[PDB]
Amino acid sequence: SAEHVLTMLNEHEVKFVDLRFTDTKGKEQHVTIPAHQVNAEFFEEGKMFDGSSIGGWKGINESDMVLMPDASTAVIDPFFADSTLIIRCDILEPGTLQGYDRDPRSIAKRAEDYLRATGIADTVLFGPEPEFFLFDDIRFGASISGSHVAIDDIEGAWNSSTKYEGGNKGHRPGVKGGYFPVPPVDSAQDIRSEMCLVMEQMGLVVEAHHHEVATAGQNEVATRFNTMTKKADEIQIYKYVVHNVAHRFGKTATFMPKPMFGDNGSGMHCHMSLAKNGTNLFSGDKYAGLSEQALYYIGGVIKHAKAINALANPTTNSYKRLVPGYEAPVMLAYSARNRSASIRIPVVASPKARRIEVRFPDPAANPYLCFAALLMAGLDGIKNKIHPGEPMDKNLYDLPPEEAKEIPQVAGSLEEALNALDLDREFLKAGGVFTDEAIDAYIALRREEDDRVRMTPHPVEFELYYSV
Amino acid sequence: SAEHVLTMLNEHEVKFVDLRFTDTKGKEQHVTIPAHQVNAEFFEEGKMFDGSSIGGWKGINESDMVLMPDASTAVIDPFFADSTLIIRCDILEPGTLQGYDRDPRSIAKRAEDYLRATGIADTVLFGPEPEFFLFDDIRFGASISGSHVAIDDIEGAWNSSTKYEGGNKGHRPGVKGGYFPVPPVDSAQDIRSEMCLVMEQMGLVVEAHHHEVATAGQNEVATRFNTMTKKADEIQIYKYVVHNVAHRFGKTATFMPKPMFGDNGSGMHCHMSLAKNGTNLFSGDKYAGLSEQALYYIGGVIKHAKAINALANPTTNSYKRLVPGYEAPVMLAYSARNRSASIRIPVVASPKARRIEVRFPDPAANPYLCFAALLMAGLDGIKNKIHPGEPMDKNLYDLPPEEAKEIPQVAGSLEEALNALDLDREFLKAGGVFTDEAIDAYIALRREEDDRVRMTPHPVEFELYYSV
Amino acid sequence: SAEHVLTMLNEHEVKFVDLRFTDTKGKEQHVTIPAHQVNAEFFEEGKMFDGSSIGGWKGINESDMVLMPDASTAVIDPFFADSTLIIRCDILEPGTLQGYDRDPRSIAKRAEDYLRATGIADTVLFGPEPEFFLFDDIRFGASISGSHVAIDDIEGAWNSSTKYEGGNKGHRPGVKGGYFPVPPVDSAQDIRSEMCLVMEQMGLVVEAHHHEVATAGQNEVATRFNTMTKKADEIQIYKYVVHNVAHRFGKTATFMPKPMFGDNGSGMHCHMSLAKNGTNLFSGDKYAGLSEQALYYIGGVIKHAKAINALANPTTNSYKRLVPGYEAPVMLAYSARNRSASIRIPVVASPKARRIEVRFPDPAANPYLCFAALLMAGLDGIKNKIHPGEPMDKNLYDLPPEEAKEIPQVAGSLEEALNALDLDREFLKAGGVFTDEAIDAYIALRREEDDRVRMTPHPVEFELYYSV
Ligand SMILES: Nc1ncnc2c1ncn2[C@@H]1O[C@H](COP(=O)(O)OP(=O)(O)O)[C@@H](O)[C@H]1O
Ligand SMILES: Nc1ncnc2c1ncn2[C@@H]1O[C@H](COP(=O)(O)OP(=O)(O)O)[C@@H](O)[C@H]1O
Ligand SMILES: Nc1ncnc2c1ncn2[C@@H]1O[C@H](COP(=O)(O)OP(=O)(O)O)[C@@H](O)[C@H]1O
Ligand SMILES: [Mn+2]
Ligand SMILES: [Mn+2]
Ligand SMILES: [Mn+2]
Ligand SMILES: [Mn+2]
Ligand SMILES: [Mn+2]
Ligand SMILES: [Mn+2]
Repeated sequence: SAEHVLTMLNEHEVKFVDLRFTDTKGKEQHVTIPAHQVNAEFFEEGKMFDGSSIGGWKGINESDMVLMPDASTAVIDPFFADSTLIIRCDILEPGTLQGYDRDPRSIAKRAEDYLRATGIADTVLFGPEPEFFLFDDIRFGASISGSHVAIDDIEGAWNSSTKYEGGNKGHRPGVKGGYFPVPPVDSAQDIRSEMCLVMEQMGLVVEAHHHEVATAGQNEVATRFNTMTKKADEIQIYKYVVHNVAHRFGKTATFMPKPMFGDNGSGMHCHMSLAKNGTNLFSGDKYAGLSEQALYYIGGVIKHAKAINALANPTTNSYKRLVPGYEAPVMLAYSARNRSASIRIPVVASPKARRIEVRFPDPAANPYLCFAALLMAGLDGIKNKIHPGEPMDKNLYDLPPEEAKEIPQVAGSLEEALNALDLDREFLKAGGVFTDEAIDAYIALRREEDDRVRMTPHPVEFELYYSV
Repeated sequence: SAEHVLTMLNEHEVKFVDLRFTDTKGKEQHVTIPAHQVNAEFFEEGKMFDGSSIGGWKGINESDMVLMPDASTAVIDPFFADSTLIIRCDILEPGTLQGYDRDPRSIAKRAEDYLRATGIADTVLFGPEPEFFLFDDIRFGASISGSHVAIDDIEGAWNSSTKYEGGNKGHRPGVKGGYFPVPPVDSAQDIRSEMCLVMEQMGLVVEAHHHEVATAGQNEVATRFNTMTKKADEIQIYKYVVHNVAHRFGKTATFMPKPMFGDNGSGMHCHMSLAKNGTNLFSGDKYAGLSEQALYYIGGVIKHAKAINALANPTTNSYKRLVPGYEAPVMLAYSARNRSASIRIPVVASPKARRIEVRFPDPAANPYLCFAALLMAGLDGIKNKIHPGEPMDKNLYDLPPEEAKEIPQVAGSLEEALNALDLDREFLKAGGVFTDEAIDAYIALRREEDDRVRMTPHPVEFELYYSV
Repeated sequence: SAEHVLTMLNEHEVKFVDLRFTDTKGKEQHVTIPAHQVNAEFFEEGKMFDGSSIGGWKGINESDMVLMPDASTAVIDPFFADSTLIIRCDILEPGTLQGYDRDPRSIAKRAEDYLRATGIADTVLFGPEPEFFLFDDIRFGASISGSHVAIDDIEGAWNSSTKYEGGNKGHRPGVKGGYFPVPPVDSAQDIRSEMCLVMEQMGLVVEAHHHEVATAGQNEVATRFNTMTKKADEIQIYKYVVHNVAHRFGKTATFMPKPMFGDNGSGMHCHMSLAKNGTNLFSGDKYAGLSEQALYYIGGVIKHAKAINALANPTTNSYKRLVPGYEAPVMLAYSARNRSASIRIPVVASPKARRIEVRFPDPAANPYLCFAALLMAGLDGIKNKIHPGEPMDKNLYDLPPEEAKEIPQVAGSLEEALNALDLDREFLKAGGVFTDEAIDAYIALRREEDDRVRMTPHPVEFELYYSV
């Protein structure tokens, strides 16, 4: 409703409207217009902007594109000083007003459409669990003469020896020791709740909040699932709230997957399930309460895992979390117990809540593209009745080590994932959801990133080879 | 209305009246008088002041001149502590009360007059888009033993490694990475809006605001077009608001065109169109919805580009933005897509909004003189039916590089532009708008500036030649 | 003599041989081999080295080239710790052993050959007067956030206020006040003499040494002329001695033409004359004791001045010395008095010493290429009997200012000079001395340098336009 919006403008005495959207990498972008620029036209024809400015979008000749406000997304910004209303927008091709091939939100919408079209189900449910870190100081750089990164937080175990102005009060979570010590060891209760309250003021529904495993401020706010595209929207808002509440509290938050070697990384498990006319298409008589549809879905995810990685773990850093470790969600298998398996099956009573949990995604992932790729892989698993095989209930990557334990695994590097995405792109092009151009552009953006890391000497290389 | 003014004095309990005007370089100037000095005389005969004090104005013998308040410009100053009313003034020759040959506002008015006189149209529309930078620290100097410039801002990418008192919160726009990351990466939302609110309190109409491309605080406030002279007035107010809101927020703003090598410069694109009795003389059946009048106008701009440069890019620094780069608006051509072309043709639906966008101007330009020169070149393009030739839809300055790609280009240095202005002055003298004396004086002011830069050793020269 | 060399090896118990050569920019380069690697082969076939490593030389496919030792140049290095013999080398094309088109020494030799060939004379005489600066501290840099240059020397007038550890002894040359105050005002007597003694130990013949005009260590060592190519060799040695004696004394020397705005730059006047069978072809009955041949030579130099500039003033910095100043050697004219004229005619008694002094060259110039271009221009002046016109005995660039005083002048910027060289290249290609490829390569090297300076914001631009 465009009318609901015009009343929210008066009800909150809005002075500005902040138009938001996401780029290919997954980063929320914005531009602001005075409330008085919002008229009838605005909703039917949107506003014009330069495409060539966003990475991986229009090139030299076709710059101009359309910002189409989605009136359903209207929500007040809780941080800006002057009353302002946020309105998420889709990026449409001018004239045709179609929906840009490279617009991640359009792509996600297309994927929800294709779901309904195949008639396999009418709605997809996503419940991602993004984790994050809260620090006090983050410093880094790289130039010809070197490079570095320094992290600091009042909770960091390393500060047990630090001299502080008013004395070191020393109650800190040790390495891997953040799972639930009550305050003062946990220094983020008040902040986690503000994040919750604010998230809810912005339309999210919070289920829980807690400190995570790592020392130095790993935390998590769990929110209720929602339909795929609305959830990706929620992820963006979620990140926004986290980033800004942290900033307001004198901290700095990051959704990087592995900021520290030696302690937990941050993951973004994704719970999924399908539905039609209110019934859960994933409940059944098969394994752990699953439908055979769920199993085909799983099979799809497993078949296209490496390609999904390119979207669910889009950073070189992502692979520093996905390493032969014990709890590393790297084994392409399912189970209701074995937490070595990248696909957990939650054991729950109500068949209405039956679903699967794909564990390898990380918060760096573009909501839209990550969720979409997960769906398309699932659908292709169904359409082609791809059987999962049997569930792994044994053990992870280490011992096993019997048959060299070379069972399925997620990509081991970004390049590998990008290459998989290159080759295994058909399941994504299905229904015209992902175009080759979009995929090739995405890959090019990430290869440029992959190159920086591959080409820049690493501090550890000096430790290992300076005296060679 | 001089009566409207006398009521604004009582309504706002004004204690002072701040008389404003612009010098040849384009810098707003002012002098203040107590409100009680405002009487009937004031409006009909103005106030006297020393001409010899402003650069490039009256010399040794004819110092005294007149400040003529323009009652239509009355607006309250939003920063001064004591209630004060701003009134823009024109500079008139004493006795004759004509309008000083060297007064940029008089010159701009003369140009609007000449437009109506030729009967080509009755009003000119200007929609400039000045960009600017917001820093925290700016230091520079030059003496016999050296020189330097140091820029600093909390957003500067270089500060990713800086130690801060309360910790580095590190969410900064990388180089060329300022186009729209939401806060906290974008640290200027609150300030851009205050600038908007204040601009509107001062009569401007804001269309949008956003962070620009460069790291370290490049920003932009887009305002609605207006008739030529009123828009130049708006530019002055615009700059004033930007400069002062920044100052009040603990920042410092600059409209310099290229403060940093390696990242975006700041430009001031100028959208233009002509009109008569409410109809847009630029809409037609020709290319991209244009009238043949628009094309002649374009031809004029292209013919006199180098001379216009002397007013639209009046600083040596201006040419550090206009360099063989990809997006450099340096190719003297038009197109609706090719953003290599210094003249873009906005593709819009309503023929009421058809216009041209001359991209090479920068914010250092004198509003008045820059806009005027753009007009006069356009008119001369019409009067002499100067055809544009065909639109460039190929590519920019690099590859092309086929036929050495020596097509039209803007001046490559200030001196070159000044020289062009010298030789190609006829189109400006038309209608007696620009006098030779005015032009020669302007050129002399800028040559003195050009000399400082040409004569002072450049830091890079040491890098390049110290070991020669 | 290759035998004289083999005896110098034993006489001085040489452990190494330092092979030297010059690149296109004019910078001496070197590589060292143990004395035991010097055999008969060495002299007849030289040693192989990678061409692609030097700027502006061989490209992707034809890397390898020959270093041909010139046994006449053997001289002991006075600084190296272990006894080492320096041997200048020419760069020859492999197999053909011809002489690389781009080798500046080969080019200079070719030019001396062509002189003898035309039969105009059998030897060219060059007496350059390079000036230089001696500092204590030189700091500079340029990055995205700024740039700077800081000069410091115990003689700098600015240090009259500096606090020193053992007290400020304050006897310093004021600005433009360095011409001859005896010590202690002149702090470089001992160092200038060491430079002299060492220069002579290396084969140069010193005529005088003295402090120059500028504060902060401008100095000069005057050496006796010699035949063109041998003199360019001497220039290289000269610079080497200056640079290294300075280094050994705790100073740092520079041959940059204008390190400071506000005080003298450093020039390299070039005295020239031609000869055949021991007689001075420049003495005659014409003006000031000149032959008509000398006048044609002058005419040549004047005709091709702008192109010569590209070699005699090859840096952007060069043009900060050649600016409308009083003593600026920028007026393309001759005279025996008017020191406004870039060509002075020394008034001397013995007709054996009659010659011309071209004043605009600076020490940044490549010896070889600068001298060669001067010759070729002179010869073309002769071959085509280019008359000089009449001598200027009036005044310089300022008042005059009568007829706007637009008489001949040297290039006003590097680009202009490079462009002149581009267009006016025929006189250089004469005799196959300079090839188009060589010229185009040189121009490309310098344009890259010109670009750095044109594109990088200048500190003064902030002073002039930050508040725009
Ligand atoms: N179909 C579904 N029915 C019920 N809950 C679902 C469904 N699909 C996803 N979910 C999500 O399960 C997630 C919540 O619980 P959480 O305590 O964070 O689990 P875990 O211990 O695996 O991190 C939420 O995102 C929840 O909304
Ligand atoms: N004749 C005209 N009709 C409509 N708009 C015009 C006209 N002449 C100029 N304009 C100006 O176009 C400019 C605004 O839009 P903007 O989003 O900043 O474009 P761009 O993407 O080229 O920077 C304003 O200055 C607008 O008022
Ligand atoms: N043909 C020539 N006969 C005599 N001296 C010559 C000849 N050609 C060049 N010279 C040079 O004149 C220069 C020296 O004198 P100098 O005192 O430095 O003069 P100035 O006052 O012009 O700087 C030397 O380089 C000297 O050898
Ligand atoms: Mn968790
Ligand atoms: Mn989980
Ligand atoms: Mn802009
Ligand atoms: Mn624009
Ligand atoms: Mn001298
Ligand atoms: Mn001299």
